[PDB]
Amino acid sequence: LHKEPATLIKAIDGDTLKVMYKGQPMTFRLLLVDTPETKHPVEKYGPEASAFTKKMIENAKKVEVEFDKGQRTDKYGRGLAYIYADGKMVNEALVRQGLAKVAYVYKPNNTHEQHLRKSEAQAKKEKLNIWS
Ligand SMILES: Cc1cn([C@H]2C[C@H](OP(=O)(O)O)[C@@H](COP(=O)(O)O)O2)c(=O)[nH]c1=O
Ligand SMILES: [Ca+2]
Repeated sequence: LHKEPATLIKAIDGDTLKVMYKGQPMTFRLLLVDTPETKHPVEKYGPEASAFTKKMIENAKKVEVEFDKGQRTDKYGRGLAYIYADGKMVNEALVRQGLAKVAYVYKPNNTHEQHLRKSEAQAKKEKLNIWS
């Protein structure tokens, strides 16, 4: 896998962003995580997860997207990636805070699954947010 540059257009919620990627606006969805819903007919921690992702990616110097080994988009046309803000993966950061659960684990896009599950296990042991 490799990291590619991208530019934040707008953070939508905890796990969905609008991104300029190779000069075209796209919606991206974070791989392997699910932040609580705030859109579809508002789940506890959804507003917190949205604020965490917004802050983390808006305040970044450099944003990168890293596709996994399989599909690069979902059925809604969204890019599927690990997204990094100054080198720190947002998908892991949310999980480590108990603001996302590991979810939507679709092979072969599971390269960072064990890494994320280890962060989730710590967030659970620490009783953080969703796990409180
Ligand atoms: C994260 C992810 C979500 N999805 C789909 C599964 C879910 O479809 P359905 O909506 O049909 O259930 C939806 C969950 O995304 P959200 O959590 O943004 O709603 O996005 C993928 O197909 N691939 C992925 O890797
Ligand atoms: Ca979600």
